[PDB]
Amino acid sequence: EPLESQYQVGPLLGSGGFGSVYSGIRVSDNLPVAIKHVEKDRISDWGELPNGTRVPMEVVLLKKVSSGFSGVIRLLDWFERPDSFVLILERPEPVQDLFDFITERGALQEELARSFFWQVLEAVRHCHNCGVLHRDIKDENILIDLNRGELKLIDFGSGALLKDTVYTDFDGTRVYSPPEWIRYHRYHGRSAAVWSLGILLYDMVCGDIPFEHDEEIIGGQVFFRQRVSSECQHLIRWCLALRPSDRPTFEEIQNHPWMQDVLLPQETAEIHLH
Amino acid sequence: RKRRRHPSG
Ligand SMILES: [Cl-]
Ligand code: NA
Repeated sequence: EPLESQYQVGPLLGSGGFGSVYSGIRVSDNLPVAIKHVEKDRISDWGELPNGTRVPMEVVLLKKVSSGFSGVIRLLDWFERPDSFVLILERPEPVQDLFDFITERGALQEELARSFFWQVLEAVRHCHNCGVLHRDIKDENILIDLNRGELKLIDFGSGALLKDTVYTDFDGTRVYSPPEWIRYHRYHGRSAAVWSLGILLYDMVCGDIPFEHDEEIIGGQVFFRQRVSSECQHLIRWCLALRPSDRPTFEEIQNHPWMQDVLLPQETAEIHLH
Repeated sequence: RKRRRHPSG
């Protein structure tokens, strides 16, 4: 029943605007886990479970998506302590986050960007089908299982229940945030998500994100700093349309010509990752 | 040119 006897805690994996996350192994069966600790004092969004006991939204959102197998990180278990919640998450091994991966390798070949971006699209559709809006899609919140060639979306700490009405609150990453949030402090979930996917795709094919300053975010100009195919530039530009209603749906993204003939995850590992 | 992480929170 207690947290300390049931998991062996190893080293810190990271910390920041997410918390303090340790590597661990579940003693029951030596399964690799990640043990995430969040201070109750630093949690602004709370939900309630089917159980009825009150939890941080992050927990609510992870249970809603941890249904079955996917490109979303699985919540295995959680615990309440006096001043915090501890979340036990899946840990792929070996793993690298997409931010370090792009730093190390630079601009990704399009074939590899295509397989990755496709898998991010499938994961975000999953969240949306489960009623969850992540709100912080970025390379930092994507893990790559280096052996399976599978991507996992992590860190739902800035997410919300998906709704069709307007959002007026946001605590995700500003350089992935859309221009309607910058200027008006309003967005709709899906269209904001697609903008952020546009940033992510540019990040993949160019080796860093397109915009750092507000004025660039609202300016509506995408300069390509790497050789990128016309079809890919068109997709990025569509995703980063200034008017939200001008952005593509997930379907339109996935039917885009640049998105056809995607590699399987195993093929991706074999060609690009071993 | 400088590539960096960006905190959310
Ligand atoms: Cl912001
Ligand atoms: Na460990």
